[PDB]
Amino acid sequence: RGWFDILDDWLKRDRFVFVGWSGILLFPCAYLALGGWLTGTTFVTSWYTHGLASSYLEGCNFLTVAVSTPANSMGHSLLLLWGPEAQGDFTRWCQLGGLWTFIALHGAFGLIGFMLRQFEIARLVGVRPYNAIAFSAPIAVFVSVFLIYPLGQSSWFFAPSFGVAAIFRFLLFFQGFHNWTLNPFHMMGVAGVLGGALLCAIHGATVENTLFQDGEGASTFRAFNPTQAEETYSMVTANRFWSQIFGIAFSNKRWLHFFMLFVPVTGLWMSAIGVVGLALNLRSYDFISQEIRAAEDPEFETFYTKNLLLNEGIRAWMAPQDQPHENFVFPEEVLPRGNAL
Amino acid sequence: RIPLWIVATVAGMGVIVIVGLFFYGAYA
Amino acid sequence: MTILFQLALAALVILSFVMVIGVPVAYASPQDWDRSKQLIFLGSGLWIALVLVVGVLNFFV
Amino acid sequence: METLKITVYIVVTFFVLLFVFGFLSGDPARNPKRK
Amino acid sequence: KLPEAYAIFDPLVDVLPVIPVLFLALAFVWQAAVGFR
Amino acid sequence: ATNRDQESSGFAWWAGNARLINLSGKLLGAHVAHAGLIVFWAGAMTLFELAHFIPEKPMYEQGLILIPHIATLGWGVGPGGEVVDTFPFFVVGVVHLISSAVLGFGGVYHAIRGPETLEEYSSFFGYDWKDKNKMTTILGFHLIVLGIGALLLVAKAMFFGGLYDTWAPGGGDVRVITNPTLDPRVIFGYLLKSPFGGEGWIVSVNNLEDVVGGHIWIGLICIAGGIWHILTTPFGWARRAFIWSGEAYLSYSLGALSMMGFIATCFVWFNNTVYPSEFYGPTGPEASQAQAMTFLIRDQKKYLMRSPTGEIIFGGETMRFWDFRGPWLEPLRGPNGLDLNKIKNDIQPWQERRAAEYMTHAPLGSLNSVGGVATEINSVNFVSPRSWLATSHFVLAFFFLVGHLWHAGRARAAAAGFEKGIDRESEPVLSMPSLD
Amino acid sequence: YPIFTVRWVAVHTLAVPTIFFLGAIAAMQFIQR
Amino acid sequence: IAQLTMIAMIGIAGPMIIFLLAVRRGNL
Amino acid sequence: TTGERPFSDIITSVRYWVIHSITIPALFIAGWLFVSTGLAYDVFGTPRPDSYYAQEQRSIPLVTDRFEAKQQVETFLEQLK
Amino acid sequence: ANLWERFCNWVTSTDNRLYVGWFGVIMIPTLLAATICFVIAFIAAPPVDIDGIREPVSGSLLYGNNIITGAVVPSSNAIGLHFYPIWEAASLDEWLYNGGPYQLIIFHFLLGASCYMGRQWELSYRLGMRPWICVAYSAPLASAFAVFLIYPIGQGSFSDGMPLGISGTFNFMIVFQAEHNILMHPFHQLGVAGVFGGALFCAMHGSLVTSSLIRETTETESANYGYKFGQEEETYNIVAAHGYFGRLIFQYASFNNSRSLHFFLAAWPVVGVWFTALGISTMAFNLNGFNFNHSVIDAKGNVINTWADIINRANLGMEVMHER
Ligand code: CLA
Ligand code: CLA
Ligand code: CLA
Ligand code: CLA
Ligand SMILES: CCCCCCCCCCCCCCCC(=O)OC[C@H](COP(=O)(O)OC[C@@H](O)CO)OC(=O)CCCCCCCCCCCCCCC
Ligand SMILES: CC1=C(/C=C/C(C)=C/C=C/C(C)=C/C=C/C=C(C)/C=C/C=C(C)/C=C/C2=C(C)CCCC2(C)C)C(C)(C)CCC1
Ligand SMILES: CC1=C(/C=C/C(C)=C/C=C/C(C)=C/C=C/C=C(C)/C=C/C=C(C)/C=C/C2=C(C)CCCC2(C)C)C(C)(C)CCC1
Ligand SMILES: CC1=C(/C=C/C(C)=C/C=C/C(C)=C/C=C/C=C(C)/C=C/C=C(C)/C=C/C2=C(C)CCCC2(C)C)C(C)(C)CCC1
Ligand SMILES: CC1=C(/C=C/C(C)=C/C=C/C(C)=C/C=C/C=C(C)/C=C/C=C(C)/C=C/C2=C(C)CCCC2(C)C)C(C)(C)CCC1
Ligand SMILES: CCCCCCCCCCCCO[C@@H]1O[C@H](CO)[C@@H](O[C@H]2O[C@H](CO)[C@@H](O)[C@H](O)[C@H]2O)[C@H](O)[C@H]1O
Ligand SMILES: [Cl-]
Ligand SMILES: [Fe+2]
Repeated sequence: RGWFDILDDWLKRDRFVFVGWSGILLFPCAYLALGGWLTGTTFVTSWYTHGLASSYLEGCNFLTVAVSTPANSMGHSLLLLWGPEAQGDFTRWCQLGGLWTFIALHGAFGLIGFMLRQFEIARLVGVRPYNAIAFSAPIAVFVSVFLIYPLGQSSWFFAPSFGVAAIFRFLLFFQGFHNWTLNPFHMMGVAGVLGGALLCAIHGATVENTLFQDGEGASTFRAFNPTQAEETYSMVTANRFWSQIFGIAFSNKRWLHFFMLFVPVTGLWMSAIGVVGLALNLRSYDFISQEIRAAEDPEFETFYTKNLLLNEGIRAWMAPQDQPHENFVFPEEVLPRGNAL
Repeated sequence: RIPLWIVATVAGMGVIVIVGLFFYGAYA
Repeated sequence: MTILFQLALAALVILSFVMVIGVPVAYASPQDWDRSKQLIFLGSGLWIALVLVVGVLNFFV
Repeated sequence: METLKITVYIVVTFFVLLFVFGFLSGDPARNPKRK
Repeated sequence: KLPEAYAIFDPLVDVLPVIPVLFLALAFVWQAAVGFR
Repeated sequence: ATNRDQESSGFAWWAGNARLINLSGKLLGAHVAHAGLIVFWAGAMTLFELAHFIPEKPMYEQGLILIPHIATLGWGVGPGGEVVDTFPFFVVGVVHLISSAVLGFGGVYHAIRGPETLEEYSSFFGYDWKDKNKMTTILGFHLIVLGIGALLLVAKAMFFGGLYDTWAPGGGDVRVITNPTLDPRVIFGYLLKSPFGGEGWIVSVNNLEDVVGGHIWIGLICIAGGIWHILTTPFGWARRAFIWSGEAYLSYSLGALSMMGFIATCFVWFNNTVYPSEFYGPTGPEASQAQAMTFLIRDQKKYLMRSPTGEIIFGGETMRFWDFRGPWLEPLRGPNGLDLNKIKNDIQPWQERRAAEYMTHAPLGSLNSVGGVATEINSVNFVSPRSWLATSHFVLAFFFLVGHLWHAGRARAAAAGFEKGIDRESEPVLSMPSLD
Repeated sequence: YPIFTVRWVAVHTLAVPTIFFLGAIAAMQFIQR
Repeated sequence: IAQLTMIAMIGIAGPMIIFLLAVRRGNL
Repeated sequence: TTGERPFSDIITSVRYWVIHSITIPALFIAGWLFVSTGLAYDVFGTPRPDSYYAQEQRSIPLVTDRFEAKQQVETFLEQLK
Repeated sequence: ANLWERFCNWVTSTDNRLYVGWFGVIMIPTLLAATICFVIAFIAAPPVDIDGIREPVSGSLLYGNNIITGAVVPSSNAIGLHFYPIWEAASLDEWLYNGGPYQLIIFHFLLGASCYMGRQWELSYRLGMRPWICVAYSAPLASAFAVFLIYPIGQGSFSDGMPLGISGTFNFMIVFQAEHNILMHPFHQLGVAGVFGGALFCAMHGSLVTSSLIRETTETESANYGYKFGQEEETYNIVAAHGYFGRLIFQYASFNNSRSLHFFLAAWPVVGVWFTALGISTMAFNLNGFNFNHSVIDAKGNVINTWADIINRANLGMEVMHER
């Protein structure tokens, strides 16, 4: 029927793991991203890029292994294996941080492939593609944080390193240098994530506690049939309960589930916008009125000014080791201390 | 054939001893 | 008396292992229950006597 | 200060007694299915 | 330390407190034998 | 067998113990086997702790929580908490292990082989959850047993060697209490005290005379209440106030145990009398005050303040810990606070040694047992036993509050008959008028 | 029932390097440090 | 090694009770 | 469902065990020999525990140039040698 | 009948617009008091000497704060854990100066929120519902207890409680990381897994239900009008959603049971938040997160830093600046 049609029928054949046309992009890229992370955290050091041990081979544990970012002198180089930095040598490629760019690029294209997989499966199954719409928010977060943020900064060095404690360092770095908690876009992100967790818990508990008695057993899970046409829980009772407890309640189930879609997706998109702002150092670091007031009044002290002092401490005490390329030598007398404020 | 509970118990004990080996290496 | 107490304590450990394996097995096997009950009574008496013997030999060792 | 303390003690005692005696006033009977 | 005459059973004591935890695991093992009915 | 699958019982495997609700013999077997598990942990943990116990070193530097409990009872210890013989610790562990073997035998017998229901065999042991009189009779028997246990602690303190008194002059010693506090005003004034700072409720008990007298009162009250519940039936307000079912009684016990767990973590964190700092280590306030006093000794050869109520206290951040009372600090405390010249020329070497040792062992550590501040190297392996006991019992108390909420709600719903869900033909909200 | 399926490929591309890596990490646990 | 072997023996005590009751069929 | 043999039937099959009682130890031995013989250090460039610092210096060997980073790493490795 | 009969029937009435109940007769006055005191303190409270060394911290809007930087400052370090009502101070000025409003607000709020949980149970009982929504609510309530009560009790002062403000909350977070290394605590990692997974599963469940809505409307009409309140038929095809999600990962990773799925949705963030609240309480008793400082040493004895050492450097930087 044509090689394209026969290949298309093979790719969308029902099996244990769906392949599809998107699988050609997804499975290699996702497999290489995961395998590169496991290989880097198992074997590959960060000694020449960060001056850090970050592999199981060096003695780190699961919390402290990472595939670290390339050195700051690499700039925003793609760091291809055949590129001018590694020149085909796999060992120098690993030593220079090429595994980080490997994982980041293959992970980006794997995320693209997974979203295309969502679209393809929604097309063949026959459902609306709202799962892909919702997955646009993790993609926005990944693109803003792992790609746009280092591209706005000096190099790939200041992107997050793929590891647990390295991500914790990234959090503390953003607090100390960007005052990222003070950013309203991050605030909307936090509201979206915590509201999504609240909505998950509250909707699950509400459904589980407004169930219809559809079976004789005391374990209600077997009282549900997937092919049943009736609702398994009482929306009227749930609406009455939440109207009398909280004042307001959902009355439209479709609006409820769209709202569950809407809240964390919008939160993640807002946080991605804020991260783009931080990529250009367009931070919400300070309030100018409070800076002027604190300059003109030594006795003025708020929690915001204390947070600024804590950020100064973070910056000065972590910068020489977190940024070894700058050769920061801070003598003891210039380090901020509370006993000198 | 081998009963499924035998396989499940053997896999659980193997994963428990690999976790214990990793924690022993961590404390060492 | 030292090696005697050590042997009695090792015998207590072995008999406790035997009872731990066997008593739920005998309790959950209805077919062979009569000889099982006789062995359980004998083992319980032996276990109590071995505990007392280990205690007094501990006071002697 | 003492008048405010006595007022707060009276208010708290009143509300706590309302709670306690309300839950003693046949609370399991106030359900839609049984009793 | 333990009394010296008990020292030869010192490794056994080293594993004694972990035994109740295994009891919890044993329950699941028992359920695995009966198909979680 | 009967009630051992979902179709007959209605409960899945993950709720399989709920199949034991109306099977008195198997339920008794589960309870006795579980009690055997508890006694087994006590014996095995005592033997494990003794097998790695250096009697010359303090107990709190070796991660022990059960040997301090026996040591507080005045067993195997001398003046200053020194270990004079480790044999009673071994006796406690061995007797617990053997008794756990006996209890495990009984639990396995009643769970597997014994009668499934106790009702037909014995009217005395056969019980129905709805039978209020039988429930109160069993409660009375257990109250009598608990009163006997409290009186056993009293007898140990008064007749069988006494208890370790950390407040004994010279640095604490095993002492036989001869004059317990029988006065109800002190005993129930401990009950009526505020739970906040400077008052501390029953956690602020600071002498063994009060402890022994309160235990005399508790034992007598428990025995009297046990007799009262054997002889009487629940009154009408009690019958109309409670749900009378096995899950309901379980939920009441869960709420009580959650409250007791919170009281226990507060006791082990703040009290240094029934949890002596010789065995359990200093409390957090104790360590901070010891640091202030030792640095005062260092700087004198300035830590003084005035407090909100007008009293000489140590200065600095440790101003928050000015309500601390310890046996090494009380000789240096005058009627207006810390007597400074009495610090200068009445310090004793044992108090200074205690203060320095308690400086070095503040209740501060990590999950991988690294001592000191969270920003310091892993040179010292120390987490205080008070921290372990307080953290574990807060976790258990919170989860038992959650269990109390779960079982109390389920018991109310099951008694009212909608624990399995809303009846489709008799949904109550549909008959209710709309809110607007 | 065939053997060389897509499921076989996915399972084994995740399975073979997993055991290789686990042996590597155990041999790491016996490094003198 | 002695601790490991003791762990192994106590850990096979229970599952082999289950194994014996399953093979010699009884009321598990 | 989908035409593949069920996982339970596969893992309970004796033939599956007799294939997988040889291949899995072979891969485990391959990984153990990869680390224990020291091939992993050479393949991935991870320093050995005595190869972090040169014998004379205590400076961390950061690379500082984009197009000479390979030669810089090689220079560090020669100075430790 | 009796006045007590009429009052009991009104209190437990399901015909009230907002249910009161007995938990509500405690909840309404305490929460009203806490709310009124919070609004008044957030707008107009004078500066509070939180550290007890006469350097007060201004938290109210009238003293030079905005919405972000405004807070109700925790009570003074000189107060400690002492009960500090209004009548325990010599004057209202002294009560405000030592942070008494914080104690009033947090005590009333904790009482009111516990009674809110009880009220949730009570209304579920009066409506013939299953009773475990209050169990789900116990996780944020445990978190509030941990940061407002349990952490002050462990540290020995209500001055270490979380301030009632946005920037004060950030200050609480940073000082907590400095003193306890909460990021390396597995209970906080379980909490992060709980909230991240809760957001993920919320978006996932919403997108799968929205994806499989049954056609009941036109293109001009909003799809939400396809559902009637109280309709008996299901508004979405759960079989189609299960088929999609089974093809997205594999068939056995998908819930065919809606009750099991909704139990999982309830259980994951609730258990995670339980563990993070317990983490805050256990760090209140100074059982801190994993240290891992100097975990890699070379052959010659030189310390090889890891990412944990960078974290410890940052924590030390926060620690030296928050003290004195
Ligand atoms: C403290 C823990 C504990 C205890 C005491 C019990 C006790 C009990 N459970 Mg149970 N259970 C538990 C935890 C526990 N459970 C957990 C964690 C789960 C979840 C997996 C379950 C799930 C569960 C289900 C699903 C069911 C039970 C049932 C039962 C009862 C009958 C047991 C039976 O017939 O098994 C028979 C099993 C065997 C014969 C196998 C051997 C077991 C023996 C007793 C082990 C003894 C080992 C020990 C070392 C021997 C020492 C003896 C020595 C002192 C001489 C029994 C009273 C059943 C019930 O309700 O009955 C109506 C039932 O259907 N349980
Ligand atoms: C004295 C305490 C006590 C008692 C007697 C009971 C008794 C009961 N509970 Mg209950 N419960 C309790 C405390 C208690 N609970 C607490 C504290 C909580 C809060 C967490 C709960 C929460 C709870 C729920 C949510 C439910 C019950 C249910 C039940 C019934 C069936 C239980 C069953 O088969 O479990 C079988 C046991 C298991 C499946 C094992 C669970 C494993 C635990 C959760 C993890 C243990 C982790 C361990 C500490 C560390 C790791 C161990 C290591 C091996 C890895 C039974 C009447 C069920 C019910 O209502 O039935 C009517 C039910 O659905 N309970
Ligand atoms: C709470 C614990 C408890 C309870 C309520 C029961 C209850 C019962 N058991 Mg049982 N049992 C238990 C524990 C318990 N047992 C233990 C631990 C074991 C192991 C030794 C046994 C072994 C056992 C066997 C072998 C048999 C029973 C039988 C019976 C039934 C009749 C007993 C009778 O007529 O006694 C009448 C009263 C007496 C004989 C007086 C007993 C006096 C005791 C021994 C003194 C204890 C002093 C003190 C309180 C000890 C405290 C210990 C504590 C601190 C741990 C009855 C339902 C029988 C049965 O099921 O009948 C078909 C039966 O054959 N039990
Ligand atoms: C395990 C212990 C226990 C248990 C479960 C019971 C259970 C019971 N007892 Mg009881 N009792 C006990 C021990 C126990 N008793 C002892 C030791 C004594 C001797 C002093 C008595 C004396 C006794 C009498 C005289 C009566 C009962 C009654 C009752 C029944 C009604 C319970 C009720 O509504 O009280 C709920 C509690 C209250 C209504 C008290 C008011 C609540 C206040 C506000 C709580 C304040 C505490 C607060 C949380 C702070 C804690 C600290 C505080 C001390 C400051 C119930 C079956 C009654 C009954 O029906 O008799 C058959 C009855 O008249 N008991
Ligand atoms: C509906 C039943 C389950 C409900 C609860 C599910 C909750 C969620 C839990 C999820 C994990 C556990 C799964 C259930 C487990 C379960 O039900 O157990 C049983 C089930 C196997 O049962 P069967 O033997 O019937 O399955 C074989 C079928 O092919 C039938 O012939 O196990 C699995 O599916 C194995 C999982 C590992 C398979 C690894 C394959 C990896 C290949 C690569 C995959 C890539 C996909 C992503 C693409 C981007
Ligand atoms: C980079 C690169 C590459 C790639 C490679 C690959 C793709 C690899 C893979 C690899 C792999 C693929 C590996 C694996 C690994 C694995 C592991 C290492 C595992 C581990 C595990 C564990 C440890 C477990 C755990 C657990 C869980 C999670 C749960 C339960 C509990 C436990 C703990 C048991 C190539 C050559 C192409 C090119 C060049 C570059
Ligand atoms: C004192 C002592 C003793 C005793 C002991 C005892 C009492 C024991 C017991 C023991 C036991 C009683 C044990 C048990 C064990 C168990 C086990 C080892 C299990 C495990 C499990 C697992 C591994 C699981 C798995 C699974 C399943 C099946 C399902 C789900 C999934 C999973 C995977 C989780 C003797 C006599 C020796 C001697 C003297 C000393
Ligand atoms: C019902 C049931 C159950 C449970 C069970 C139980 C819980 C039991 C218990 C059990 C028990 C609770 C047991 C115990 C045992 C013990 C023993 C058997 C011991 C013995 C001892 C000995 C032999 C000693 C030795 C010695 C001494 C003299 C000292 C020195 C050291 C030594 C260790 C060498 C389950 C969950 C499975 C499930 C199903 C069914
Ligand atoms: C030994 C001791 C002592 C003593 C103590 C005492 C003397 C105790 C007693 C105690 C007591 C004598 C307690 C009591 C408690 C009680 C309670 C805890 C109650 C509860 C209640 C309830 C739970 C109720 C509920 C309700 C309501 C509210 C309403 C209606 C409904 C109902 C009924 C549910 C002292 C400290 C001196 C010293 C140290 C040691
Ligand atoms: C803080 C201190 C608290 C002290 C508490 C100790 C008191 C113990 C005994 C209290 C007795 C209360 O007893 C209870 O009272 C109420 C009100 O009078 C009685 O009367 C009630 O009857 C029915 C019962 O369904 C209710 O609908 C009705 O509202 C009410 O009139 C109950 O029939 C009686 O059970
Ligand atoms: Cl600060
Ligand atoms: Fe839903």
